[PDB]
Order: sequence, then structure tokens, then C-alpha cells
Amino acid sequence: MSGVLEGSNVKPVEAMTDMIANARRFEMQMKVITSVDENEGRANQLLSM
Amino acid sequence: DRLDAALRFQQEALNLRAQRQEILAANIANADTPGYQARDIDFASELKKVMVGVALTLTSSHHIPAQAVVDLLYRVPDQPSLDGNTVDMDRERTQFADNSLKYQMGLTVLGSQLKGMMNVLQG
Repeated sequence: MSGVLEGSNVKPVEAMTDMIANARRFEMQMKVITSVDENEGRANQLLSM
Repeated sequence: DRLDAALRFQQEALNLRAQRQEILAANIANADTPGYQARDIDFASELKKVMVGVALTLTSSHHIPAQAVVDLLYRVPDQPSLDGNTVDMDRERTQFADNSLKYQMGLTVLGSQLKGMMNVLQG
């Protein structure tokens, strides 16, 4: 068809849901990292005889 | 010498504990090396082997006397890492603490035997 230009197909609902899910997943992984680090910090005293 | 035969077992146990302590600390130090395998020794078998040589003959004074000069087993990995490192923190930390305790116990036993041999002689 002549006289019409096609735009993008970026769905905003999908983008918003993806951002929410990404933020929540990032926070969960940061919490896991903190837990593991604290556990190793507590565990690295056994070596004291 | 008969004195060596009495103290041979504890000296060999103490030396083996020191060697295994060095091996465990090497495992701890190389925890972050990718592709490093965690190595260890079987204490009992090596203690048997050490507990179970020919000084060359010196004909005169100028003749020079003879000049003197363990097997490592791989640890079974528990968790598969991506960089190929099989060193586990918890297992080797417990083994390190246990080896330290046993080294202290061997020192105590050897010192007690030497002190008894001494108070037999003192007088």
C-alpha cells in the first residue's frame, strides 16, 4: 500500500511487565548473594584451631 | 638405636600430620584457581608405608659419605563448579581443624613419652 508508513511493534504492556519482573528477580538475587556472603563470613572462623 | 624405635611411630605420625596440613592449606590457598583439583593423602595407609637406607661405604677420610634426597589422592568433588575448581570450603575447613587438633595431640603424646624417659633418668 502506497501512502502509509508502518510503525514499530513495541507492546508497552509486555515492556512494563518485563521491567517489574526484572526488578523483582534482581532483588531476589541480591538477597541470595547477601545470605551466602554472611554464611561464609560466619563459616571462616572454624579454621581457628 | 632402640631410642628411635620407641619414638618412631609418633615422629612419623607428627611428620605426616604436618605434610597433610600443608596439603590442606594448599587446597585452601588455591580455592580460586580455575581447573585446580583438590588433593589429599590417606593418612593411615601412608603411616603404614612410612613405618614399615644403605649408606654408601666410606673406606677412608677423603671418601664422601652417601648423600640423601607420599602419594596424593584426588578428592571426590561434591558440587560441580563452572571453572573446574573442586575445592569445597566446608569439607577442607573441617579437615584442617581436625588435622590441627591431631597435630597437637601427637605433640602432647611425644612430649609425654620424652618427659617420662627423662624422669626415669633424673636423680
